[PDB]
Amino acid sequence: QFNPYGDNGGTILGIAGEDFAVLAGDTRNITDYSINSRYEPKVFDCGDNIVMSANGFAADGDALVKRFKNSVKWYHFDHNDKKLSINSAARNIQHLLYGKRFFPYYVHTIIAGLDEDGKGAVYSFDPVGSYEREQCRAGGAAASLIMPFLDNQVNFKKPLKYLSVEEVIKLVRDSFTSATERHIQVGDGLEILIVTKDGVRKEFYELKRD
Amino acid sequence: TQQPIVTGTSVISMKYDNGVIIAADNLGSYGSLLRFNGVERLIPVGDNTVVGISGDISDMQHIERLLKDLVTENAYDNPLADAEEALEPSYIFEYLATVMYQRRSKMNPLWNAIIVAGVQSNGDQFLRYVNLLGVTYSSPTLATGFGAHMANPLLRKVVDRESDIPKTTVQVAEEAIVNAMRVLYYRDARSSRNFSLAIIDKNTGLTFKKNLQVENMKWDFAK
Amino acid sequence: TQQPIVTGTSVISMKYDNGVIIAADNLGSYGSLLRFNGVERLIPVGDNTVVGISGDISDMQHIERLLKDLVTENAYDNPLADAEEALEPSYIFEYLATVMYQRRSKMNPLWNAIIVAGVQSNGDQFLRYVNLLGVTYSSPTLATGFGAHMANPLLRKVVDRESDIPKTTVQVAEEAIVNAMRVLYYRDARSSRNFSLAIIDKNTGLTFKKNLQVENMKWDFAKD
Amino acid sequence: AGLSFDNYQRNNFLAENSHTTTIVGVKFNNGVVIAADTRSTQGPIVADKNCAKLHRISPKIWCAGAGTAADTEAVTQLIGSNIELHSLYTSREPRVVSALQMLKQHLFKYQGHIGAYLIVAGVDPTGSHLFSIHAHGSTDVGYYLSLGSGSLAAMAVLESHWKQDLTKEEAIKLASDAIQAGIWNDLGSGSNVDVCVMEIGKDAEYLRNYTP
Amino acid sequence: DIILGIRVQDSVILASSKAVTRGISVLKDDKTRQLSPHTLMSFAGEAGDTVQFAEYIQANIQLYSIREDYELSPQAVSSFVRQELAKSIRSRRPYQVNVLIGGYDKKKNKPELYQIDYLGTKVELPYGAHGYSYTFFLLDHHYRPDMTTEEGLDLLKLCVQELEKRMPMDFKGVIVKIVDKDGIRQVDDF
Amino acid sequence: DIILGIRVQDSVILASSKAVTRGISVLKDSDDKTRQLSPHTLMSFAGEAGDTVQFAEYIQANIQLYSIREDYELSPQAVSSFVRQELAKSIRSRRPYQVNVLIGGYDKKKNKPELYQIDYLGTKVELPYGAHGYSYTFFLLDHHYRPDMTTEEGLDLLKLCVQELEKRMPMDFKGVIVKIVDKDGIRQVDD
Amino acid sequence: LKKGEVSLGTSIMAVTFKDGVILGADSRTTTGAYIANRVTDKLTRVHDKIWCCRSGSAADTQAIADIVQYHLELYTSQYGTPSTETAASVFKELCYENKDNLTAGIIVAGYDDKNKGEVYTIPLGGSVHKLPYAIAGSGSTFIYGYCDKNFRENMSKEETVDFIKHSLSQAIKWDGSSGGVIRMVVLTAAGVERLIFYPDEYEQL
Amino acid sequence: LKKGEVSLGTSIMAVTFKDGVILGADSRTTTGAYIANRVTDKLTRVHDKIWCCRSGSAADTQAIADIVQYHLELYTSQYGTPSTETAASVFKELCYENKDNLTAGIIVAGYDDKNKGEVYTIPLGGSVHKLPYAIAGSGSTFIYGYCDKNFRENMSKEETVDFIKHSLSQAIKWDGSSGGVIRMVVLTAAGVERLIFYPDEYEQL
Amino acid sequence: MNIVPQDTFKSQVSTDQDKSVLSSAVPSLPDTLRQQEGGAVPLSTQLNDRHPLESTLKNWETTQRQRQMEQYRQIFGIAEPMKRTMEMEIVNRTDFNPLSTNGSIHRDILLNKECSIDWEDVYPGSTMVGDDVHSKIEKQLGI
Amino acid sequence: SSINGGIVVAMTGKDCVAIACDLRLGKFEKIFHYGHVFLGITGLATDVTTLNEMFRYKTNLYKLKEERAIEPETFTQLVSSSLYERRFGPYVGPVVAGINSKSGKPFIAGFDLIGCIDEAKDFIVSGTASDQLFGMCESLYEPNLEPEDLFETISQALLNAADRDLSGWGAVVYIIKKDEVVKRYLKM
Repeated sequence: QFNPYGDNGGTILGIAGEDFAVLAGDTRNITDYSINSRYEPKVFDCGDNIVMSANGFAADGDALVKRFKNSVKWYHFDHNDKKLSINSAARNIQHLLYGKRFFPYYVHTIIAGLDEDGKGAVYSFDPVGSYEREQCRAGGAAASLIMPFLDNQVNFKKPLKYLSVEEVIKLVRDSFTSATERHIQVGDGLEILIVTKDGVRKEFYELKRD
Repeated sequence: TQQPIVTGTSVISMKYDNGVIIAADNLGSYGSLLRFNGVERLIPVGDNTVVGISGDISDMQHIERLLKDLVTENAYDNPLADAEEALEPSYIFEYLATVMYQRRSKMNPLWNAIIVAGVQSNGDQFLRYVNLLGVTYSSPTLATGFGAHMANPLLRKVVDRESDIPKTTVQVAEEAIVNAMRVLYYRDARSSRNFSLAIIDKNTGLTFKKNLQVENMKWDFAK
Repeated sequence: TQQPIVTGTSVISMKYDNGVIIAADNLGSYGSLLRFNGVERLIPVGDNTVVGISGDISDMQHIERLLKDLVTENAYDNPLADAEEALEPSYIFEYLATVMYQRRSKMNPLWNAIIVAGVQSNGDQFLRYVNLLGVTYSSPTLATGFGAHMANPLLRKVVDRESDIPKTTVQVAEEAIVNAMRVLYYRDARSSRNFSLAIIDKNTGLTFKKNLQVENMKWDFAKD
Repeated sequence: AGLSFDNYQRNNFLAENSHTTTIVGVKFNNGVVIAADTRSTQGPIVADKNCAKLHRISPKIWCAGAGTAADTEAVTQLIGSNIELHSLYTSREPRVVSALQMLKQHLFKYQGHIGAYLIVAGVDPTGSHLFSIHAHGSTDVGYYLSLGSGSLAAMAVLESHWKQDLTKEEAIKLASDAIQAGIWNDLGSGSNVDVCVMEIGKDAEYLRNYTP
Repeated sequence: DIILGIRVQDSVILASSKAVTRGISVLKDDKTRQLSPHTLMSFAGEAGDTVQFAEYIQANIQLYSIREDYELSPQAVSSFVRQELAKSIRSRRPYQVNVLIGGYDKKKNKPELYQIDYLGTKVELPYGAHGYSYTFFLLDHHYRPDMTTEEGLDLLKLCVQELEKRMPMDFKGVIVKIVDKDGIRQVDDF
Repeated sequence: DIILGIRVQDSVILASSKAVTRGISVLKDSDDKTRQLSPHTLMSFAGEAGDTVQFAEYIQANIQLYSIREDYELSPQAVSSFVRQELAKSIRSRRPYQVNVLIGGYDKKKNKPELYQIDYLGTKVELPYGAHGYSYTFFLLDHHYRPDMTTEEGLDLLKLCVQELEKRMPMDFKGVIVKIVDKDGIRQVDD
Repeated sequence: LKKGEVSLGTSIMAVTFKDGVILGADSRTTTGAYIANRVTDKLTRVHDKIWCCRSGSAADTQAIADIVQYHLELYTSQYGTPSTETAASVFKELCYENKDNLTAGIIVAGYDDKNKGEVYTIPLGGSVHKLPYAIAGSGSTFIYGYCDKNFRENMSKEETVDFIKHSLSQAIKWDGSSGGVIRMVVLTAAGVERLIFYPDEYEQL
Repeated sequence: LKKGEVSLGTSIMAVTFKDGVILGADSRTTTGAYIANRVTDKLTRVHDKIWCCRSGSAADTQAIADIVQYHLELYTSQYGTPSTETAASVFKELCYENKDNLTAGIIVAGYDDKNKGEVYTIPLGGSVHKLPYAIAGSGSTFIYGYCDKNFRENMSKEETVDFIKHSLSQAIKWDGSSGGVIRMVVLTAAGVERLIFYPDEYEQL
Repeated sequence: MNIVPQDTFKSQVSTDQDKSVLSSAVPSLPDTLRQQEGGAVPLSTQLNDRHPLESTLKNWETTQRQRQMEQYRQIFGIAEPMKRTMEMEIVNRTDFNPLSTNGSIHRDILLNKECSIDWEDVYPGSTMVGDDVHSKIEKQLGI
Repeated sequence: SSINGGIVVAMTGKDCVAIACDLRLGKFEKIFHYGHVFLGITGLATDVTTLNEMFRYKTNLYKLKEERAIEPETFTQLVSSSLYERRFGPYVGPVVAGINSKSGKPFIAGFDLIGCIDEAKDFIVSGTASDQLFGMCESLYEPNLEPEDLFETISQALLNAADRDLSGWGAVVYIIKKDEVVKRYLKM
């Protein structure tokens, strides 16, 4: 019996601010105990100030991102180049994921952007389609090493609402450095995309594997 | 299919300051039997693309047929096929990755590992890897099979990161590739002594070398 | 052993009015490969007894060692062990059958089929067969393996009942056995052209022939 | 007496009811060098970032193991005790061949149920020796050997830069480079490098964290 | 097959089923062994091994009492039972067995109750039950450390009434024994 | 899921237990294991959840369509034969599912009651009495059955059978819905 | 390979010489340890000077050979005599497109006025290879080294006949499923020639 | 064989010639597809002029060889130099008495004044065959016909060396479990001689 | 000439197969109280579900010594194995220390284990019945 | 009565150690002491009791013969040997903590089921999950803490582990110094 699935590791993290969103991921693609690539981005700018990242089976994530981008292009064609909201994108991704209910994608999905009011918004998707809006979400085989760090160094009830973008970037960098120290899979780089009303900004940091 | 029957072993590729270099040995093994000698596993597509395929030989020939069909259809009906309307390596890799993923989703995959190497029109090097599951990735050095475990560290010692690409001349990359092929012939049972090499350079074009043999063998440390 | 590795093909034997005739080919096959071409599967034990063993080669050599030890021990401390103490085929077959049954009861059997042929002291023909399970039986004609399905029909047309034994001469029986060996060579992948024959007679006493090849083969009709 | 088989049936009953590294050795013209990585992982998690994987059988006979850690440590300690007793009995410097024989016979006694794959290097009055030992009782002799999950990269490095006549410094550098390649290119290898150099007529030199 | 035990402030009450074996109907206690004049043992589980183990334990304890001319404490009895049970399965497949030991320590003048499972895990409990798949709801909601013997008997009667509400006619009844300072008695009315 | 049917000289009595689901507590007063095929033909079913109700509703729809189209009522024999054919057709190209059907009617043309039982393979048998579910009660029916029994005697026998079934059941056996089919049609007994 | 079928365990050879090609085979068909047919013509003809030998499953190979002969008849009606490359391509396509349902391997020998005799091999899986000579079958594994030590380019007809005879005799000797007589077809400019060699001739080599 | 146990996929050839015996082998140890050791000494010395090569389980063959060497030392302490027949008998007894738990096969090449050099083969199962020459291992299957065609009795030393070199070169060429250098031991009356040949030598034959 | 122990299984079983723990009331049945094995260990359980290495370990050194004796008999004669066995029996019979289970020095010297350590030496190996000096005396002298 | 499984955490502070174990509330503790050495065992309850009894036996004999209390390193080696004795019938996760009576240095170590020693300079976590608690300990750990700071850190880690999966959850914490050992209970 041919096995159509696989695993490529990787860790992603999405945080929602008061007027911005952050989506970061480690840029290392690895097979079982071997490094395929030391720089392979997993977070993409999927159109109208929306960042998307599917972690797990790389081929499934690439296919899902490609399908979503084509759907966004046809959405712009159909409705006078109307801007696609984050909740509509979330429902589109839910339908895309559930369309393969009996042959599921082996990915966990996180998207980030700004809602209608202007606050940061992060949506999390299980492989079959179920989604919900969260303030912070960590996916991959480092979440148990990243979430307690964030809970210790910040409160979601220093409240998260008063944080600036630089403080969030610093917290993400520190958590990923700690995970890199503790976890073998995590390392070799960290790419962060910040979504604000001005657009999407990209930053890169080198982790402890070169 | 369910498993390869006649199989190739490894393809190794590296980036240097002006282009890319790829190499693969000429052998088709029938299980533990080294059956066919003289199997070309590097396919030159266009004047600037080289595709290296490792794995099932029948699927490799099928992919060769697909590449030839693509090249023939490109000239239909472009009168500038040799001109700026040629096939970029990105187009070929996108088509091949789409085919591999579609066949994987159909439960009838092509048991191959494919490395596409070349130089774009603007002069940017292109080097990508795809497999039977449709997993695609890029790196300054790429390899398949036992090359991914033995030749990869040797190549990464030369081109460690993206900043080291402009510092690597073609001579250094070619020497490293030859040494990696020698190591593979040393420590791979299904490997072969004869191999082919391809250099794609934005100035000198495509250089294809055949009937290259592993030399400088060290066996005297026995008795 | 658990399973045989190097094996023999078949041994065929029959009775004629003055004795018995036995035959077996010379081949040791390693799976589907015809590896050894010098294996002898007919062992002359004593004066007028022949044992044919088909199956695992290592167990066959073990049985040959047992037979040699039996011959040496029978003549041990007995200067007159040549006329009245000579081993009869019945005793040898009884010993072999007991060994096979005891090893079967031990869950460590010998992967062989054994045929014992000879002439008794009173001139009576002896011909019996035993297998790895220890089951033994006797008949005017005997065969093992594929010979039990092809050679047996050919031999029973000559000796079908006990009353047919006095009517069967040595030449007829030898010709029938040679024809059976040729037929086996025709329709057996594991068979060999070379074979060995042994005639045990109550007048001459013994005649062992080696390096016998299947002759008079008809392949001309393949031209069409 | 000896290793116990008690509660084997109980363990099987519980199981049926749902109740549940890079090493190199390089031989140079007047001795042998053995090097290893220094990372201990309990799966994905890095348990220790500086662990000593170079164990000593005799003052001038060292080894490094893989497989089952407890089995490797226990077998190394038992063979060390036997070697020390043999040397005291004979009043002679222990030989690597004696340790090889003891290890081979002990591993063959248990028919592969004791999982310990070893690289054993040493220097005795007869010369310098380097052996690889399998868990089933089979031993092999070589000039350069590799072991562990990163053994392929290490073997590639060793094949690239090995010669018959190597000095001490060249051998140390080659072993360090092989361990470094294993560290960088393999997920199970990391941290520092431990080296042990043994010459003829000189004390063994043990360098922990040779390259940090 | 259900065995129950309630430790009231000055007594131990042990309850067990009457008799059932295979599909054979019998009229007819064979699940309680008197280890000591102030220590009782109730065993449930597989038929054939549990009785042998209980008889072995009783013989050993009687031998100790004869040798020393003294009564062993319930804690020591429980420890010995646990050790013997762990030893019995050290070289064979484990068998289903559950043991409730109820005693009255005369030196401290205190009732004690212990439960040992099939792997030999001794636990000291105020109340215990086995064979019921629950019944701990009544044993937890209406239990007090200072309950008298009458209150414990009433609670046991409530538990028995609960048992005789979802079981067929095969449920013959419950045999009840009480261990206290005066020794071991058998309760007939309740 | 236990269903019983007793045929007496002048009527047919069908009894069905309350349907329950594993791990779900439901309180209702309805008969979801019985469909009225026609004013003088009743059907009771017991088997796997989902498939059985779909099959029963399909049969009821077909029979109602026939009654509307022809302005006439099918005989119990024709109804039973149609049910048997449809049940055999249902498992023609799929794994068979557990289902047992008791059909009770009063033929007006023959002026007599009739009762049929069909199992999961599609075996239709005409019976004087029948039961399905627990596998005890056939001996009680055999010793206390007469072809000329009245409705009251059949009801007494059904009460005895219900009591016997309740005694063995671990007191989780709720009430039994009882219906009578006779010349006046189909009625439900609240006793 | 479906259970209970017939396997074409044989010794197949095809050698290209100065004046054309020669295709040789044995004549044994076995079902386990029993020789089902000791006189078998394994030199299947698909065109006047294009022949083939089959291995794998007998039924699948026969169906493929029939379809290839049909295809070549259509081609000959349309364009004339096909080349060996076209027949090899049709064989390869038929074997490759049905490799998940049919197990088949072919050795194709041919001759034409332009290429002057060619040998192609399609092993299991569907790949195609053009070689100066080819060997196949269960009994081929025993003559590999021999075939690598006695083959010369542009041999005469007699030298090729002797080479094929010796190699097939060794394969018959060492393989249990190879035996009987040796059948050879010589394809040259003159025409098609049939040769048969009996055991008493090649066993004395 | 047991799970995870090393197997000896070698190429062994022992040939008897006019002045004694020659035993040759390759030097590759594999782990399925990865070459664990490029250079190995597969020629095991049991007595001063009695050598052997092993196949099957490595551990079992090593234990058997050690026990046989100990037995021959004990025999030599009493009756002097043993014979090849005695060593073959000890090997056969050890292999046959333990065939239910150990997988081992031996090729023994010896020399003595009485017998003037002999070859014995003990395949899996524990049966001893005395042959003029013997071949074993994974690659040996590819040179059966070649060795059969090119063997003569009472050859000279150089002729036997060339025969073994050619046959082992072909076996290495066609087998993936056979390695670079060829090691040969010549046992004659003069003494024991060791020869080694490199790939650049025999690949050009 | 064995290497791995062979014929370690039992051909037959009986209730009185161990004569040392026979019940005095019924001499044809074992005494469960004096066995001190937990009281729920039938002999049948000792015939199934055993580790496939326990028999090899418990009979390894004996098999090696028997092979050595066989080699001596084949090469040296009967006198050498006879003398070795005689010395071993004399050493074993004249040592009786009920308070210890460690082997004597002379036994280790004869077995050539003066400077050899195995897991048997490192791990040599309450009850109300049968753990006193008198039981060992009765076992030793056959009383 | 299910008591199988639990969590034991060991940490080293400036000149002290802290060893804490989970409870179940609704008399069975998983931490034992043999002088100035503490052992916490997680896993099968019967194996925990057996190891406790065996180690009490061996430590009593060691004290009687050596005429001194056993050091944490020697006890670690003893536990490793005892675990390896049952190689084919292995029992659990043991954790050893203590302070050497002579050198004064803190010592913590952990064991697998066949006695493989892992000596950690920072902390040891033993348990079934060992993922959320491990992350919380990694985030909350700081080297060279005072006994009060170390107690606060370990108590916070246990409370955080308890919060993320009860009614009857408790914990026992030992703060061990060279001359004083403090035992405290946490009721969440």
